[PDB]
Amino acid sequence: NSVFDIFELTGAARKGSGRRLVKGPDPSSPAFRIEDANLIPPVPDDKFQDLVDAVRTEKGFLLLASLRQMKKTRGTLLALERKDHSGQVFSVVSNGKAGTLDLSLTVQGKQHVVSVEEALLATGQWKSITLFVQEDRAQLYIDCEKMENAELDVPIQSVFTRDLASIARLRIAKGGVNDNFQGVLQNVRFVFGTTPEDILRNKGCS
Repeated sequence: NSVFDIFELTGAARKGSGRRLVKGPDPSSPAFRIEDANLIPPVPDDKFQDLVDAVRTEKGFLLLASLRQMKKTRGTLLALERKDHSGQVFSVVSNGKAGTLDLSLTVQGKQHVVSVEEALLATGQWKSITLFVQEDRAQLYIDCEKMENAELDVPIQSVFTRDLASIARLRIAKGGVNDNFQGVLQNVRFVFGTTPEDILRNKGCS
């Protein structure tokens, strides 16, 4: 219940499906070059419910991800899309045009969007992020340094409702505009019962 690797949960490593297996900074884990995010299978409802339960309990989460994004592009890292295809209830977008990490939350009929500034992740090079969300607070760590904070207009658990798995599904690298992720992703994971400090220390940071 501590680690939820999204690519592993979707089964995005099966042979022939919306992505291409490549190498990443982590020599022991598979990396995925996005070819067509639309074709990447959604996280099964049962596994997504486990995630929802974890977020509910911790009143937030710790999201880790390594990315090599195309310059000047808006790329959705992940999103909670409504099963009825009317939109997304939540999304994390690496906005290479604004040089920000955008967090969108739709708490019924209302789309609130907040940008985490000074976060240019869209550089043809590999970057690692640690996003810590607790209540209505967001703290972003890029690599072993840089902390940029932002506050949401509503608490994170307000999105992660009890039976969210019944109306939405978790998609990786897929957007609502034409914000599909362009580039390579690796180790996109939700981690619980741990802190960012605790985790910056376990990657060699200081």
